[PDB]
Amino acid sequence: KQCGVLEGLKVKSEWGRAYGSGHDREAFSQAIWRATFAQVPESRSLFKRVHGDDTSHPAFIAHADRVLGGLDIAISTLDQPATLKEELDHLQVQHEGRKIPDNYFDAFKTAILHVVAAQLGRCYDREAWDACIDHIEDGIKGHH
Amino acid sequence: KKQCGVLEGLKVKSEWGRAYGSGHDREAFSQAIWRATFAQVPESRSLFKRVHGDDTSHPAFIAHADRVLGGLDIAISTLDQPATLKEELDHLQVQHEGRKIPDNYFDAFKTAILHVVAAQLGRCYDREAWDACIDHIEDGIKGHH
Amino acid sequence: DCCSYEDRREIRHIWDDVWSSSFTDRRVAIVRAVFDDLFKHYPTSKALFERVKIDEPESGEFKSHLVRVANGLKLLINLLDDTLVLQSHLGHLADQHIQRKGVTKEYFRGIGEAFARVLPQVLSCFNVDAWNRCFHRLVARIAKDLP
Amino acid sequence: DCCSYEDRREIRHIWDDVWSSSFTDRRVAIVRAVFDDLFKHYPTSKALFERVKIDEPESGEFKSHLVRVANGLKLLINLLDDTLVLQSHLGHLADQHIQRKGVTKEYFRGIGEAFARVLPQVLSCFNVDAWNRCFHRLVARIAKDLP
Amino acid sequence: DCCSYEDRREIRHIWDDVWSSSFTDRRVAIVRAVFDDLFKHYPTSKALFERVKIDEPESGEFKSHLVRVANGLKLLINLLDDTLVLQSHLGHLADQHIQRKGVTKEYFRGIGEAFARVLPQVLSCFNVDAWNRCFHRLVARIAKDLP
Amino acid sequence: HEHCCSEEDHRIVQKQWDILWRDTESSKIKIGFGRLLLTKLAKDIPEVNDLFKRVDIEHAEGPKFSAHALRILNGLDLAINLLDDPPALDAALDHLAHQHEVREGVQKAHFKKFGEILATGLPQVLDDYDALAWKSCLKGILTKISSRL
Amino acid sequence: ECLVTESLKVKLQWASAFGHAHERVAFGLELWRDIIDDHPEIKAPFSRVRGDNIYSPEFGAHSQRVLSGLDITISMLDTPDMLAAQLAHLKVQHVERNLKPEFFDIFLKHLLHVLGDRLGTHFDFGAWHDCVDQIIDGIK
Amino acid sequence: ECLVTESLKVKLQWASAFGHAHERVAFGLELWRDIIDDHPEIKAPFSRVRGDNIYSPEFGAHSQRVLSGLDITISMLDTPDMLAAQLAHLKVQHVERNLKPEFFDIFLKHLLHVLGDRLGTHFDFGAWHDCVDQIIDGIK
Amino acid sequence: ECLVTESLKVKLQWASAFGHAHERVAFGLELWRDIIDDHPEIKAPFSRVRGDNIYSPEFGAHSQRVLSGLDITISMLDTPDMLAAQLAHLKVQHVERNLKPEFFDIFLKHLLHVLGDRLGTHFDFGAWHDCVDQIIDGIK
Amino acid sequence: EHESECRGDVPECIHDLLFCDGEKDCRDGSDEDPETCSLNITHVGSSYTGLATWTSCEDLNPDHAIVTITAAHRKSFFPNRVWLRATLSYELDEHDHTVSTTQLRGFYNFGKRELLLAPLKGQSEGYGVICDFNLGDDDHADCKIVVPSSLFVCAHFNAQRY
Amino acid sequence: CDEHEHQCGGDDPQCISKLFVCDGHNDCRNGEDEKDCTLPTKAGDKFIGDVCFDHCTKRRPEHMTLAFESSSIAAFFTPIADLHVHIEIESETDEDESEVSMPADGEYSFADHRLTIHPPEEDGLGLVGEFDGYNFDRFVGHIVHELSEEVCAEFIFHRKK
Ligand code: HEM
Ligand code: HEM
Ligand code: HEM
Ligand code: HEM
Ligand code: HEM
Ligand code: HEM
Ligand code: HEM
Ligand code: HEM
Ligand code: HEM
Repeated sequence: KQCGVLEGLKVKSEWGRAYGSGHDREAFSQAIWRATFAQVPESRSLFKRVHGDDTSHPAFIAHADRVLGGLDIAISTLDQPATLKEELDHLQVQHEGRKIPDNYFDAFKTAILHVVAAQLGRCYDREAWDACIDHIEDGIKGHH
Repeated sequence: KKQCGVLEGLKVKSEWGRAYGSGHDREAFSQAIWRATFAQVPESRSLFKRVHGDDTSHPAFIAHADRVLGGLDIAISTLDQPATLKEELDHLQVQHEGRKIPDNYFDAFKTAILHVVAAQLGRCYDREAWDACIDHIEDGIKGHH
Repeated sequence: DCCSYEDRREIRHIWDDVWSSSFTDRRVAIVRAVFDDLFKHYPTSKALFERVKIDEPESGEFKSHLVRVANGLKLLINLLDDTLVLQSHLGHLADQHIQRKGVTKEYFRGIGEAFARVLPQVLSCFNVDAWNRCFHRLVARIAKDLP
Repeated sequence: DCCSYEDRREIRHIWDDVWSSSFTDRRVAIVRAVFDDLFKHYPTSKALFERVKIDEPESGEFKSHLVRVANGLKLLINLLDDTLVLQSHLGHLADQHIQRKGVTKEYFRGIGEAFARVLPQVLSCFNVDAWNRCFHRLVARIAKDLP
Repeated sequence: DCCSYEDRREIRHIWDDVWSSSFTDRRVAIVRAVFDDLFKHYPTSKALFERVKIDEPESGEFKSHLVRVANGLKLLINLLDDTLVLQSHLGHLADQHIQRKGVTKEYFRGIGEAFARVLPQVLSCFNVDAWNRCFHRLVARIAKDLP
Repeated sequence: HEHCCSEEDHRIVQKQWDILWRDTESSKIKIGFGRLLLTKLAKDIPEVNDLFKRVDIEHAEGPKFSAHALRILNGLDLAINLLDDPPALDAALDHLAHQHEVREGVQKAHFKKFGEILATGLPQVLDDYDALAWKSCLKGILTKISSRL
Repeated sequence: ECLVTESLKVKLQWASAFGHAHERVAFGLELWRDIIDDHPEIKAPFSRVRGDNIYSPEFGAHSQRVLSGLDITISMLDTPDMLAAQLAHLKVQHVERNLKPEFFDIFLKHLLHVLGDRLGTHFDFGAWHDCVDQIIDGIK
Repeated sequence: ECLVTESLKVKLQWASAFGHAHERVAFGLELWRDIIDDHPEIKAPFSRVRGDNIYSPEFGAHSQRVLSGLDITISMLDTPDMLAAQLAHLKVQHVERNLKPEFFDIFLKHLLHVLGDRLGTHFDFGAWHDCVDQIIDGIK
Repeated sequence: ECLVTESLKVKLQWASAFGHAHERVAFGLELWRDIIDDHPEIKAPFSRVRGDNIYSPEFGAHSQRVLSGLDITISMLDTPDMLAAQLAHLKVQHVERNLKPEFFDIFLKHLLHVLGDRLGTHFDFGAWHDCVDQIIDGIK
Repeated sequence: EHESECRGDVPECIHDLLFCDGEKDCRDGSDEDPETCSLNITHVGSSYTGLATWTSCEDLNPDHAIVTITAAHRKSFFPNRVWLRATLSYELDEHDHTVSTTQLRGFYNFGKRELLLAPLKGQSEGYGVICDFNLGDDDHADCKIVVPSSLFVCAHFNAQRY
Repeated sequence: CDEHEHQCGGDDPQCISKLFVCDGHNDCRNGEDEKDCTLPTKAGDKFIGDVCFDHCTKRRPEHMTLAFESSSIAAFFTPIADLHVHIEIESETDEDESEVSMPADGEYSFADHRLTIHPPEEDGLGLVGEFDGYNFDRFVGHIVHELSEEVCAEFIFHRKK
């Protein structure tokens, strides 16, 4: 149920195998979002500034890499509880300036799980992953 | 035929090495000989009632056949030393002596090995060479010329 | 009970997942959690290892202990494709444990479980049965001549 | 008459059947039967080889003769894929036969038959024509400068 | 403007057609025609190279000049698959041209054309665009300061 | 259900065990390699010397004994080449035990040595091998022999 | 002159050329075989490990314990504090035996030799040769 | 005794074993590494090219300029007249530096060494060894 | 200490590494090239076979006659009686030429060298090194 | 090698002396079915053909070459193999259309599906022939004339039947 | 294709990443990646294999059976559709007439047509189904050590009718 400092590095290893090199990454991004929007149709309104109407437009592709790019930093360091809280706290002020219900990034949680499972080599522990990214979710929300 | 022809003695010694091989094909190479023999002499199966020789694919019998080749390997292995052969061979006499083997049967078991070897082997061998050597061994186990 | 063969290939992959790095950050944190799991069931052993300043969990020294345990343990595994060089290096590693006092034959059979209770939480695909079988024949050959 | 090429590959297999072993039991018995077949047609030659105690068929010495004949003969064959090293080693092996008395040019052309006489009886598949052609150009280059 | 990569493979084949030989008959006649085409547009440069007896087209010496130009030029190309060894050898080849009088930063940019006007007659398939682009970044760096 | 002597191991054994017989003839090999195994036994346990009187062990190079040395390795050989397809092997070895049964004065503790000779004897005569593998299989052959004693 | 970047490179190249498993033993024994052909006296101290014949086992065992040591060293070579600790414990093992201070300086010469053939032309000698000194001096 | 037929053969075998591209640099650096292990003093004059560490670049650059020279030499080795001209210009470059006349005679010994492994048993030593002398003497 | 078993092993390993045909000559010439680089004086006695240049033919011929000898020796190495006979005849060939008793002891050192690379880590040094002595002493 | 996969749904790998035996040694007993025992290929008088390229000997330039089966026997007690005799014939190109005619004997193996022959003895220009019928039908082939010792590939001809 | 990419081209090859087959909308410009979203294996379907060769020896069975409790589709994102499967094995030996039916849960992937079974016991034997893509009465699927990715034992399954 907690980050379980051993289990913390479990996902740290798995994530490396899933989030890969090459242009598949750009494809690995598309999956997550195409999954998310199908759960919450009206969440696209929040992206009017990034051309989030259609998801295949080049301006949007850029947006999604930064998202993974950002999330890579998070999972990269669960070893140092200091630097995480520093780096993570940065993301708070990013989202804080607009209205994100606690319903959405519960669904974006469900989205990453499924996509990872497919992309990954048939073996991973859900309840291990479930905890760690949820710790990050408690982070950006700003309060637990 | 030739009296073992001490040169020709080692001819078969080499060929036999190429035929009798490594791996599980040996277990298969055994099955051939017997399946061949019994088809020539239907009533010879009676002698094997002790080894479960009714059916030939039963595991207890497979063991029996390897010892037979295993035994015969020793024979053909040494035709160089006329002493040790007569020693090793003489052992086989007392093995078979305790039961009734007509001179008809192991004449047929002679015919059996020939055919099987030819197939198993690489298209080239001299029959009249082989014919002599194993027949020398046959004169051995029979106990008398 | 018979290390066999396939079990060793099973190991060589399992061990390659935990050991893969040129940094020591990971190899440390894993093995430290082995003993940290050990001492919870045999606090008496903790009275030993006083030479290395055990009392400090994060010492500038204590790491330099566990690090040599790994590189010693990893040294075993990379011999399994070549035996007969194991025995020699096995017998050596045995004698280094008899020259001190407080090493009980009961402690080894304990850590055999210690990996099994907490070795996987690091990996995903893991064979408990394999790792547990070929590990005894390592450890049961250390405690032979020792009390 | 033209050793050619294919004939040499023909040899290299034929020779590999007779020579295959690390023991000398076989290589001896074959070459001994060569001369044993030779002396039957040229008993005069038997008056030579007195240095080696020929009169004892099974001597502790005589074997140590035939053994060096083989290893010398086998030394020829393993050069046929590389010529120009043959001539040198051919000319050498020639001169070692002119330093003595009683070696007739007629004797070599005899043993050419001696293998053809009885070398088949050891093997099964055998090419008489090939072995006979490429063997002369070996021997007819030993008797060149010799009476 | 960006040697890129594919352009280099383009070169490596082009250069392999002109350079292929162990004799110098061809490599000479080609490079001699480069300067012979150069001097027609900059006769002032011909006043330099007096040390090598330029005045004799056919000299026993002058060839020994152009030959070292090629082997120097060919030395560049065979480094393009391995950079960082170019710079070092580039900077060296630069300084050997500042130790003398009469280097026209202007003349380097001249010979850039000289090949482009005397290459397409030795070969058949030729890429003008490629050879012209990756050649400047060679010459533009051997005329880095001045001269 | 046996874990011991798993399938993958004896494949290694048969491959390594076959490196000896790559050479032709080979009769002289396993005569000699067999002649050592019995003598080197007598110099540890002297008691067994009496058992071989019928074959005249007193002559090491003696023909009458030499022919016995073949049939022990050859009998061992068919055991190894038959390791695969287990249900046959059980019957194969069963017939050896009974063969040692009618012979009297054969003590179970002898084999325990004969293994230790061979287990440390073998590593001299081979190029490479995994001692762990051979250890498993030879416990199979030896332990099942003597089960009649 | 060893610091930060020029150290980091030694780690990556240590991973590759050092290999794994049966390939590792073959690496170690290929090292010592260099130096013993060069400096014949060096086999005097190894009478404990039967360094009579290096190809024999039990030395094979030894030489692997050796290289394993460099792993511990080179692996922690980033964090300066904890480095000295192993270097401290290491020297202790070498106090009680007869050495010369010149054999050490010899060792690094013939080690960086063997890495040459496997890495061909690719590596920083400067990075190695200086940063193996920071390992070697701690033993004196 | 050289320059004709026996010269021609050196050209053909120079083509093969000398290789090309990345394979060429790897050839040169494999040469010097021979002689510096044999004759340690030889690295004194190279302080200009940072011959401290041969594996470092800028020496890599140098040693290739070296071999490139033999190309010019061996390439024109048929036509006797023009040969001396390069040999003349070449010596001039070596006048101003501290050498011993014995290092040259050493060089050809260790060069024909390395060609051994790549050509195995196939070549005329007599052709090389004598016809590299016609290159080496022009430098004295 | 050479016995029935520890001898047998040398035969099997002699078969493998010694190779065949064009691969055999390449083996022999790779041997001598070791020792002549180490001990330069050794080429004095070979002026008969033009041991000026080993890569030249006629020496190639020689060195193969050499190894062929070891075959005769090692092949019969099981049967002790007939062994001495060849060893007896062999020494006779070496009586009439200038040797040192130390060159022999040198030979076996550099022969077991070359077998190292082809066999890597797999063989009994003890078996070879002692059982080549039983060959070498018969020559004294 | 030295074994032949079975013919059916589920591929097994069974030793070559156990086909057309009179005992089922597979899972499904593929070895008893006339999709295998059919002798259509070695019935006496059949003949294969197709012009041969020569690589190794004679360098004759491509010209027709036939194989023919003069007499076949199958022994009642060892039905695994069909012993047979043949005559190879190929066109030497001199002036008039002429042919040298080897004469052969050998066995036909139901496992490999490949008949293989050899020269008899004291026959001019001793060759042997290896025909693999691994294609679908019992016609066509990929043969090769070989030297009888090495099984070295003398001449390769892809042969049909008329 | 390249690595994890999938080849949709009928007559004009178009190379697309694996995560977009049965994505829910048109990515392949043919339109040939959306035709296939019908799942082939329906609950109650029962497959029975026969052995090909077996070195991973738990019971080294003669032949083994496989049944579907229930397929299920995660609604929103459906390239992958998870499964419950029994695996029945009816053994026999000297002694015993033992049985087994271990439950597990795999997933069938419309991408490369493979189905997986995550190890039923702790022994770490994954079963890797592979259809050809056009048939669905038989698959050549074979067992794998989940950690090592090595082919150990094959079976040829059939649907029963
Ligand atoms: C683990 C979950 C998430 C992480 C790590 C994450 C991270 C980030 C990052 C790194 C940026 C980059 C901003 C920049 O470069 O300037 C960003 C932008 C953004 N994120 Fe997220 N995010 C997450 C979840 C969400 C969710 C669930 C939503 C909405 C439902 C959301 C909405 C946005 C928006 C609208 C922006 C762009 C704001 C702008 O362009 O002004 N994010 N996010
Ligand atoms: C070259 C020919 C033969 C050889 C070398 C040979 C050899 C042997 C050998 C070595 C054994 C093993 C005995 C043991 O381990 O207890 C044996 C057993 C046996 N042989 Fe033969 N044999 C040959 C021919 C025959 C023939 C033709 C028959 C009968 C037609 C026959 C009948 C038997 C029987 C019945 C046994 C088993 C007796 C028992 O179980 O007590 N043998 N033979
Ligand atoms: C399970 C596998 C184990 C391995 C492979 C192992 C190996 C080693 C090695 C190589 C050292 C360093 C020796 C040296 O530097 O020469 C060491 C140190 C030590 N080990 Fe272990 N060890 C193991 C388990 C244990 C256990 C379970 C205990 C006690 C319960 C123990 C007690 C010690 C102690 C006390 C030292 C410190 C030696 C000192 O005081 O200097 N080890 N071990
Ligand atoms: C056919 C191929 C032959 C080969 C390759 C061959 C080769 C050799 C060799 C290598 C030796 C030993 C020389 C040495 O130790 O330095 C030898 C010895 C001898 N050969 Fe031959 N030989 C052949 C045939 C013959 C024949 C046909 C005769 C006589 C009819 C003959 C007469 C001798 C004699 C007398 C010696 C003994 C030299 C001595 O007394 O020490 N050889 N041969
Ligand atoms: C385009 C590529 C060029 C390359 C790669 C090149 C390279 C070389 C090289 C390697 C040498 C011999 C240097 C030595 O022996 O140390 C040389 C000589 C020379 N080069 Fe160039 N060169 C080039 C173009 C030019 C041009 C365009 C000029 C003048 C317009 C020039 C003028 C000279 C002169 C005068 C010498 C003779 C040096 C002396 O007097 O001793 N080069 N060049
Ligand atoms: C390890 C594998 C062994 C095998 C495969 C084996 C095999 C054989 C066989 C087959 C025989 C009977 C020969 C025949 O029936 O003609 C035999 C005889 C005998 N074996 Fe063994 N044996 C083994 C080990 C031993 C050991 C360890 C001993 C004693 C310590 C032993 C003592 C004997 C004796 C005394 C005989 C009596 C032979 C006679 O009466 O002439 N065997 N062995
Ligand atoms: C270059 C880095 C070196 C490291 C990291 C190193 C490390 C070690 C280690 C870990 C041990 C064994 C401790 C144990 O088994 O518990 C040891 C023993 C030994 N080292 Fe080294 N060593 C190095 C260099 C050398 C060199 C150059 C020599 C030269 C002869 C040498 C000679 C020995 C000897 C003779 C022993 C045996 C001590 C014994 O068995 O009593 N070492 N070394
Ligand atoms: C065997 C034929 C040799 C040839 C063809 C040759 C050729 C050359 C060439 C072309 C250069 C450079 C000229 C330039 O960069 O413009 C040079 C420089 C040099 N050579 Fe050689 N060389 C040979 C032998 C030697 C030998 C045996 C030594 C021994 C140490 C040596 C030492 C040097 C040194 C130190 C330099 C550097 C000069 C500097 O940096 O100013 N060379 N050589
Ligand atoms: C190690 C085992 C050795 C064996 C088995 C051996 C054997 C032989 C043989 C067979 C010959 C030629 C006899 C002939 O052609 O008829 C020979 C010649 C020669 N051996 Fe050795 N030899 C050995 C060691 C040595 C060594 C260490 C040297 C050192 C220099 C040496 C120097 C020579 C020389 C110079 C000749 C030439 C005789 C000549 O050409 O006239 N040998 N040896």
